[PDB]
Amino acid sequence: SFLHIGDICSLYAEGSTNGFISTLGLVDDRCVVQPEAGDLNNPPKKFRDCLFKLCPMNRYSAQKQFWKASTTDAVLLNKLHHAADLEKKQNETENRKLLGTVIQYGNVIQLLHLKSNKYLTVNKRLPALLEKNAMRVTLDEAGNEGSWFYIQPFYKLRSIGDSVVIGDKVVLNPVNAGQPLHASSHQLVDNPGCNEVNSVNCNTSWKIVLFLEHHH
Repeated sequence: SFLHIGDICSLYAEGSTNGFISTLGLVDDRCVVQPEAGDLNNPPKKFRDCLFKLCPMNRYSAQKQFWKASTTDAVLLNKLHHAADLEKKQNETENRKLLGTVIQYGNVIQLLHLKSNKYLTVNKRLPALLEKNAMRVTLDEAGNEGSWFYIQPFYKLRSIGDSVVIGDKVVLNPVNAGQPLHASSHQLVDNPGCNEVNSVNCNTSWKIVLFLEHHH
């Protein structure tokens, strides 16, 4: 039972705080873990909100150049706009070819939160809202380089190059945005009950729990 691009899973954190990554609405871009909401044997009531789709690494170079422009030249801006469209089209095409391919440890993936249709994203230039020395994690619709994560093995049963097995505990390590995804114990003031997910050197493990195979 291996994990594939296109599979839909939930991510269960095991750390100082245990729980599935979830969100706080369609507008609020904060990611959290609610320990009391549920666990592996007793999953939370709103599980629709804990679902992520495993996606390939999107190209963002042309998009970034365009977003960046800024610029006064309309001719240039149109060339960049076109290039960004060709890039988005290439992601669409290539990502379709990758559907159903097995994910190997060391691969770069993106995590699409299905309910909000946004990617889990690390912001290398922003501190987390609560945990001081950590970097901020947010939900971003288009995503960016901060949405790129290496999926690495938490334990040595499997190594880089091996297929990721369902139920495996992994490290979600940003490619260049910062440190591993962390399930902190920093409780949100406004909410219960919810603890901040951020990016910082940590020992959190993330268990990949399969919900639906890609072909569905």
